[PDB]
Amino acid sequence: ATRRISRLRRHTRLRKKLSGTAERPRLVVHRSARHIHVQLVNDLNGTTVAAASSIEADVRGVPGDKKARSVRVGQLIAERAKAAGIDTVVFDRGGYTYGGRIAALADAARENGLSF
Amino acid sequence: NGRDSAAQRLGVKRYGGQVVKAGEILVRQRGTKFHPGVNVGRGGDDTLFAKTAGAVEFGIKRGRKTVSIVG
Amino acid sequence: LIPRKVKHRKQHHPRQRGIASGGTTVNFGDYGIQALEHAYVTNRQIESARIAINRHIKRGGKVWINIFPDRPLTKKPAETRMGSGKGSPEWWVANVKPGRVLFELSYPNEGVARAALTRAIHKLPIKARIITRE
Amino acid sequence: VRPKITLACEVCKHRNYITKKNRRNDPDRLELKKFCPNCGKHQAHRET
Amino acid sequence: QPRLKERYRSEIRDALRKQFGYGNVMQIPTVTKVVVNMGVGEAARDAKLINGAVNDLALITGQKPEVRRARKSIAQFKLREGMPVGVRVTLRGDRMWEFLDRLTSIALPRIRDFRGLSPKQFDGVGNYTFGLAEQAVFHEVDVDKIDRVRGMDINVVTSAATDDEGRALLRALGFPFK
Amino acid sequence: MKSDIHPAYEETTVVCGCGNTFQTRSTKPGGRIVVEVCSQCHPFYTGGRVARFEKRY
RNA sequence: GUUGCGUGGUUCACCGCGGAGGUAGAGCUACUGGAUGGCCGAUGGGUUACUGACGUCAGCCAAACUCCGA
RNA sequence: UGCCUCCUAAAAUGUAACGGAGGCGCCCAAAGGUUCCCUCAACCUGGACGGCAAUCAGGUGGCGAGUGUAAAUGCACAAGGGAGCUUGACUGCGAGACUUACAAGUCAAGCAGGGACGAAAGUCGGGAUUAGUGAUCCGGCACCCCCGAGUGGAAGGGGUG
RNA sequence: UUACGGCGGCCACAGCGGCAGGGAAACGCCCGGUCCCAUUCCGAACCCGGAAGCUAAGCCUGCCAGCGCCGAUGAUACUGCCCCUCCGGGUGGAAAAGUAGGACACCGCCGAACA
Ligand SMILES: [Mg+2]
Ligand SMILES: [Mg+2]
Ligand SMILES: [Mg+2]
Ligand SMILES: [Mg+2]
Ligand SMILES: [Mg+2]
Ligand SMILES: [Mg+2]
Ligand SMILES: [Mg+2]
Ligand SMILES: [Mg+2]
Ligand SMILES: [Mg+2]
Ligand SMILES: [Mg+2]
Ligand SMILES: [Mg+2]
Ligand SMILES: [Mg+2]
Ligand SMILES: [Mg+2]
Ligand SMILES: [Mg+2]
Ligand SMILES: [Mg+2]
Ligand SMILES: [Mg+2]
Ligand SMILES: [Mg+2]
Ligand SMILES: [Mg+2]
Ligand SMILES: [Mg+2]
Ligand SMILES: [Mg+2]
Ligand SMILES: [Mg+2]
Ligand SMILES: [Mg+2]
Ligand SMILES: [Mg+2]
Ligand SMILES: [Mg+2]
Ligand SMILES: [Mg+2]
Ligand SMILES: [Mg+2]
Ligand SMILES: [Mg+2]
Ligand SMILES: [Mg+2]
Ligand SMILES: [Mg+2]
Ligand SMILES: [Mg+2]
Ligand SMILES: [Mg+2]
Ligand SMILES: [Zn+2]
Ligand SMILES: [Zn+2]
Repeated sequence: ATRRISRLRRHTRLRKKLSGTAERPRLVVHRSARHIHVQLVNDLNGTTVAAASSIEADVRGVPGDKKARSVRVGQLIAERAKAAGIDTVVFDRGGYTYGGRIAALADAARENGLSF
Repeated sequence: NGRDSAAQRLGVKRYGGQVVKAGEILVRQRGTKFHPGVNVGRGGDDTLFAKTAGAVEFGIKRGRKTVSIVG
Repeated sequence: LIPRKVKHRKQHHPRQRGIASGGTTVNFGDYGIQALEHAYVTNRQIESARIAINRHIKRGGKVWINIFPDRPLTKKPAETRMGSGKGSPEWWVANVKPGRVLFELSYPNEGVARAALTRAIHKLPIKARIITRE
Repeated sequence: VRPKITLACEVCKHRNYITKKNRRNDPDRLELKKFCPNCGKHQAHRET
Repeated sequence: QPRLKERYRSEIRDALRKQFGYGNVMQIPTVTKVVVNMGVGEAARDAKLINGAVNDLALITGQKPEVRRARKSIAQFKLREGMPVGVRVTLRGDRMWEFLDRLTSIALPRIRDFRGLSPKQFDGVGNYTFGLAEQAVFHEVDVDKIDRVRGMDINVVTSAATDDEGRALLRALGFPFK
Repeated sequence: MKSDIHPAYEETTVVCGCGNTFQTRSTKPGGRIVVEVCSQCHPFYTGGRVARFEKRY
């Protein structure tokens, strides 16, 4: 409840300065206690171009913990973005603090090819 | 009584539909009576200049009156 | 009849044009006095008319004054040349437009009520008539 | 109370910046890191 | 393991469920936190409460408290803005459990003329408040090394939504009421 | 932050003259605490002029 | 204003289209102030017929009031 | 008697009076930059001192608090409150504009150097904005080594701050 | 395609509030503080490893004009330009308030079960 409201507040605050275009989409995240989600939005027409989450074959292809799952989905979304033809994005915290699973996602994508 | 200060010549300088060059001042104001939109900077004293050549466009952005430039 | 406070001691004269749009009908009593011309009715005139009505009825009935003189008027000292600062407030005045109801009265006897209202009207610097609550 | 102070590069001693400070609030000499055009980079500066 | 918490989870939850027919298991009242604050008056005079309040609250409770500074300025109280006037700590979890157990066991009966906590000091929502007036009888603090005497207050906050449920929860936990 | 700020909170044991003894974790005192009254022994937990004239006269 | 040399409809008028407004008016339980009559009753008064706060019910006022608005 | 804010001022700008109201001749080495986080006043209930009003807890509360300082326009998306690191309170520029008799005044994207913060995107050429100021002449100081009255120096002058 | 989780558009006709129904995937509530990280005190929050329990809450669906919001037409106020000596009139614009009414949102992209 209040956690949801405060998260939305922080996400809006950070989004005030952060949009993401067609050439440089928005690396948005959505983390839950059980899973995470990530997609590229291109906040110019509201048209998602690539997406990923933690509910795939990776839900059992787990070499460790939630951090390993985040790393795997980072690789997956990086491959999806390369397939789409995207090599620069803007990372969106989604209102959560950078670090942990989010950091694993971010650096997994970073060394998997995305230039952000 | 009897004192005063100089008139500051505030207000809108370019209106909707006007073709402007990059850097043209559009609105002189105190505070953000209008708010910068796409292709519109603010300036150190809320000056709302044009960052690109185009046409002026006034709009609404959930409460805030905005000025934007369309190319 | 003087206000307890005003935010601006010196104000521009109230504009004397148009017809009154509010307070054009009797609302409190069943008899009233309706103005027909613009004027600056003063607290002294209001007090005179109120005392006239009260001292003619001498008992019973109720009188309402639905106007308050809260607009100040200034006057310079008598012996002074032109233009050395605005003068100090001297009078308290109410801006009255045609159609505005000035006084409200209720009384068992229509004749006495009408006589008292006429006595009040003859003390005011306006042409005024007597209107009923239909 | 707020005099005009000058800051000189600690290396080349060139006077590059002039500003103000409150003498009572900072009774000692101001220290700042400012870009020195002569040295070509940022150096420590001190009041003169 | 907190014995009072174990006793709660063993029987008090069932007792509250019997007393009030909750449709789900987590509608049962539960204490959320315990808050103890000073609100000293020696803020504009001698300004020495870090030893007067913190040094005793820490040993009384188990955690160092937070310092609260004045939110305004009052000439009548000689109150200025910006200096500490009160020190507040909050106790939660097993620390709160142990503090409540120790209180209800040895501290509450041990003050002067203990005639029981009044059961009418509820806030109307399901949380209770009461306070002493001197250096409490906590054996953690002894008179031999204390400054001028000062009392304290406790706010106990529960998941209960009604005063009757809060009173029942406190009574089951062991609060001696009238 | 719990590095050096919070006081020590280590296991203790309360011994009462009544006999009611329980063990918890208390502050800097690591030893025992000797008490004479507990919740099991304190009061409130376990509970005429005419007559005076009659007995006087 | 006149006049020489450049420019040539760029000026102005009407019609259409795109724009900013806070005047007239109006309103105010939309703010800041003023203000009439009731109901309720805050305080103060010697058990209170005396001051009658706040709200609320109707009616009002404003260059430095504006939820509005030509 | 100069500068800033409101009304007069008649819904662009501008507009007089010995017209109606106020402010300025500063302040802050953080009250500057950046990153991250938070939401106030008031009212109600409960609570030793503590009471109308000190700190505490729970509700209600979208701006009625607050903004270094007058007022206006803004700011709750915070420009308000808290904390970490720092000195961009830079250097060389600047397309294009507002205002304007002239002299002045004002805004400015962006480029380069060398940096601060940030994981990055980015932001940063003082301060929510608008007052806190004085032309030219003549002198002082630091630096560059530009001219140097036969020559070499020097005196003196010159440029930058 | 049905109805769910996100991202947006728009910023009340969309809000607030009341009344009912849901936990497949999911979203949350939830278990602990060993590791990253943090409390001007508190693993309350943030962060970390999880699913013992659950829709009671959040959330979603449907119904409510209750508060709140939108709001005509006509008339009037006001008004540009003419007539006119004022009075008023012609001609062209045209409110605010109020009334009738509306309304418990609408639209796009991605993902899961189902399609
Ligand atoms: Mg002015
Ligand atoms: Mg500035
Ligand atoms: Mg009116
Ligand atoms: Mg007469
Ligand atoms: Mg200092
Ligand atoms: Mg218009
Ligand atoms: Mg105005
Ligand atoms: Mg008017
Ligand atoms: Mg009003
Ligand atoms: Mg007005
Ligand atoms: Mg004006
Ligand atoms: Mg104007
Ligand atoms: Mg002065
Ligand atoms: Mg600041
Ligand atoms: Mg800082
Ligand atoms: Mg701030
Ligand atoms: Mg400077
Ligand atoms: Mg230039
Ligand atoms: Mg650089
Ligand atoms: Mg820049
Ligand atoms: Mg300032
Ligand atoms: Mg001279
Ligand atoms: Mg020579
Ligand atoms: Mg020389
Ligand atoms: Mg399920
Ligand atoms: Mg925890
Ligand atoms: Mg639920
Ligand atoms: Mg339910
Ligand atoms: Mg109409
Ligand atoms: Mg209307
Ligand atoms: Mg609704
Ligand atoms: Zn140097
Ligand atoms: Zn005992």
